[PDB]
Amino acid sequence: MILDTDYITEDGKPVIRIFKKENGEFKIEYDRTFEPYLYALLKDDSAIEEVKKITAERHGTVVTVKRVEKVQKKFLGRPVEVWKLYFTHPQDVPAIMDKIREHPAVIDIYEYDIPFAIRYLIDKGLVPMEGDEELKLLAFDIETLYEFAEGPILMISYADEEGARVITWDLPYVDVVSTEREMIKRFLRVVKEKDPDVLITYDGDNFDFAYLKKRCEKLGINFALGRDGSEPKIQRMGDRFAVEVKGRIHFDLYPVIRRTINLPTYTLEAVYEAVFGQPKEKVYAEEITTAWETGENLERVARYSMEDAKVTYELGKEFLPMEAQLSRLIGQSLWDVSRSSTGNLVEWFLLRKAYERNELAPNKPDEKELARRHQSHEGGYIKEPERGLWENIVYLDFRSLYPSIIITHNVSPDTLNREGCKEYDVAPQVGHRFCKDFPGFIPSLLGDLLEERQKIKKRMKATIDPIERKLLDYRQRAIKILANSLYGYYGYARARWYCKECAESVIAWGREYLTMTIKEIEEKYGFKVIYSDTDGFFATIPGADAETVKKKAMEFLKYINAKLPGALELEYEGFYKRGLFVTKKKYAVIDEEGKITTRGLEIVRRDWSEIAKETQARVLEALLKDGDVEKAVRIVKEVTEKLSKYEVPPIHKQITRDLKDYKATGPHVAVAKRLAARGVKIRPGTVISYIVLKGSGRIVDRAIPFDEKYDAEYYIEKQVLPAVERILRAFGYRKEDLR
RNA sequence: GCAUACGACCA
DNA sequence: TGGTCGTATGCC
Repeated sequence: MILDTDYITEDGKPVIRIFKKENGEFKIEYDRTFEPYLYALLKDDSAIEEVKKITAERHGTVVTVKRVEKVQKKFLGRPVEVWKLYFTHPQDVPAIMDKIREHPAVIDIYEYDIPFAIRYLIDKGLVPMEGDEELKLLAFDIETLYEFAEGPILMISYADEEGARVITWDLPYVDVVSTEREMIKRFLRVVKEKDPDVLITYDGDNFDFAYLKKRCEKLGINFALGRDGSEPKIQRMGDRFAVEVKGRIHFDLYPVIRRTINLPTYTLEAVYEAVFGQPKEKVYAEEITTAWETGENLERVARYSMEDAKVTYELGKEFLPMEAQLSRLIGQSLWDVSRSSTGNLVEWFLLRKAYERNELAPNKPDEKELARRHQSHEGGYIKEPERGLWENIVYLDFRSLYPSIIITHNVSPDTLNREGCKEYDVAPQVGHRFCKDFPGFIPSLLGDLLEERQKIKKRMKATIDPIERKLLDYRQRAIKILANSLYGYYGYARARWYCKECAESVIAWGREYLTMTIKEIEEKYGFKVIYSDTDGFFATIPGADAETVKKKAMEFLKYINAKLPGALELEYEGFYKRGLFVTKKKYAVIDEEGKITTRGLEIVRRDWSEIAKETQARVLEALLKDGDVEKAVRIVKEVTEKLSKYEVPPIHKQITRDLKDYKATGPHVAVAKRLAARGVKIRPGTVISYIVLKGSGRIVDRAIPFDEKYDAEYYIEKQVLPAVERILRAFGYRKEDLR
C-alpha cells in the first residue's frame, strides 16, 4: 500500500517521496515530475500575455510562471474558463499569488493553498491504505521523574504482538541499564531492529517525543527513529504540536480517542477501561523517581509502565482499522486523517471528488468573509419534556435524517434557485427552492455514499468469512462518519463549499418532518409524545401493554413511511416501560428487560458528590421500577435522617484561560488566582480541588484548596438539593420537605 | 448549535 | 424578592 507522501527540495526543485509497503518490504518511490500551480480567472484570454510575465521575489530569487494551460472547468454547476499557472517549487506560490491576484485583468485566483503532498495524492488519484498488506505495530511509553525535561526519563516501555518489555536505568522482560543515555540508546536499537510501520503512542504528539528530543540534545544523541535516518519531525498544529516519523506512521491515539468518546477523564487507564472493561495498574511519576535512589519497588513501576505499553498496543490494534478505513475513504494519509478535524476531512474528500469531476474549488473564506458568516445558526426542534414518569412509552427516530433530506430534496448551492427547470422542491418556512432536474455536487456524492453503505451491509450479512465481516463493519462505519459530517460542512465557517441557505433549509426540513410526524401520530393514532429531540421522539399510550405497544406502533410506522418522501424514513428502535424526563436532554428510561439508561442527569456531570450515587440509583430504580413516588422521597428523607449519625462511612473544575484574561472570578478561579501569588504553576486544563468552609463571606472568599470530604451531615446538604429538586418536584415534594 | 445548573455583580 | 452576564459542562 501507500503509507505517506512528502517532498524534499533537491537543487531548488521539489521531489515527491511516496513511502510504500509492497509484499512485506518498505519502499520509497521518487517523483521529480510534479509541479505546483494555481488557477486564475481573467477578464479576457488576451490578458494571459501580461499575467504570465508577473514575477516576484522570495529570497533574492526571482519567481516566475513556468508555463500556463487554458482549462475549462465547472464552478458551482456552471461552466468556467480559467488559466492554470504552473511554477517550479511549492514555496513560489505564496510569494507570487498576491501579485497575480492584484493584477487588473485577474478576476480571481483559486486552489493556491493546497499543500504539495496532498495535492500530488489527489491529482495522481493515489489512495493510501489500500489492499491487504500487513503492517507491523509497535507501542511505546516513557516514565520520567518530577522546567520541562530537566529530570531524566527513568524507563521506556514497548509492547507488540509478542509481548511488552521495559528498558530502564531482575525480571524476564525488564532490562536494567547503567544510565539514561544507555536506556534511550537501547530503546532506539529495539525500534530499529523490529522495524515497525506503525508507531503507537498515547499523547506522544505532545509529551513523549518532545521529552525525548530534549534529553537527546542534552546527551548529544542522534534519535534517528526514521527509516531514512531522520529524527522525528516536530510540526505545529493549532496551539499544540504533532510529531511525524518518516517512513513510518506515528499513530498518536490521544487525538483519535478524544474524537471518539466523551469520557470525563482521558488518562490511559480511563480510556482502557472504557474500551475493554478491564482495570489497568496506575503508577505516578513521583513514585517511580524514588525507586532509582532506593532501588526498591523498581518492578512495580516497571510493571505499571509495561502495562501502559501493552494497553497502548491493544487500543492501537482496535483503533487502527477504523482510522485506516477513514484514510482509504478520505484519500489522505493515516497520519493526517488521524490528527485532522472532521471539517478538514470533508474538505479533503470533496477536493478529491472535485478534481475527479473537473469542478473548480471555491476559496477558503477571507477574514472579513469569515466574520460575515459567523452569525448564530438556528438549532434543531426540541419539545420541553412532560414532567413526571410515563407508562408504556415508545421511541422512534429517523434513519439519517439530514443526509436523507439532502438527497431527497437535492439540497446544494448548484441547485439553489436555479431557473428554467421542470421540477423544484421548496423548503418549509424559509422557502428556498432546489432544482430537481440535475443532481447537485454534494447530493450526488452523498447518494453514492449511502448506496455503498447499504451494499456493504448486505455483503456483511451474506459473508461466511468472520474477518471480512469485521472489515466491512469498519468500512461502513467510516462511511457513516463522513456522511454525517456533510451537513456540518454546509454551515462550517471555514468551509470552501459553505452554503448558508442549504444549512437552514436542511434544519427547517428536519423540523417539519419531525413535528409533522408527531402531529399525525397524535391526531391520527392517538399517541402522546413525552419528549423529542431533532430526529426522534418518546411517545406512548395512556393505557396499553408491551405487545399492544409494538403492534400499534408499526401501524403508524407503515402509514407514515408510505407518506414520507423518498429516503426519509422513520423506524422503531426503543421499547421502554416507563421514563422519567426532568428537562430537555435530561432523562432516565428503563427497558422491559430491566436495563436503565441515563442521559444528562447529575450522575455523569463531573461536579457531583462521589457517594450520592447509591441513593441516586435507588431513586431512579424505585421511581422507574416500583413506580412509587412517595417511596422515592421517604428513601431520600430516610437517608437524610440516617445521615444525621449512625450512618456507615461513604469538586474539581478546569481553568480554560489565564486569570488576567478571565472576565470574572469564581470560587475555583479565586483559588487559582491566589495560587499565582503563591506561585504553583497553573495552566489551562488543570483542576481546582476546592472546599467551602462554614463561614461568613463571599463564596470566592471562603473557597480553599482541598489539600488544605468530611461528610458530617451538612456536606449532604451542599449541592444534593438541585440534583433531585426538579426530579422530585414532579411528585409534589419541595426542596424544604426533603431536608 | 442547542441545553442544564448556578457563580459573580446589580437591584 | 427579582434581573443580567459569564463559567464549566453535557448532548444530537
